[PDB]
Amino acid sequence: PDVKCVCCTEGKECACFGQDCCVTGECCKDGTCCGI
Ligand SMILES: [Cd+2]
Ligand SMILES: [Cd+2]
Ligand SMILES: [Cd+2]
Ligand SMILES: [Cd+2]
Repeated sequence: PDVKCVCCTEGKECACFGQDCCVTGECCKDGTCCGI
């Protein structure tokens, strides 16, 4: 309950879950998230 990656901050399916890119949200500040 304290992140920028709505992906995890929401409870959706993440592929980079439990990471730092989730905090910084760098995986949610370019175009989209997830995409193995
Ligand atoms: Cd995430
Ligand atoms: Cd994701
Ligand atoms: Cd991430
Ligand atoms: Cd993300």
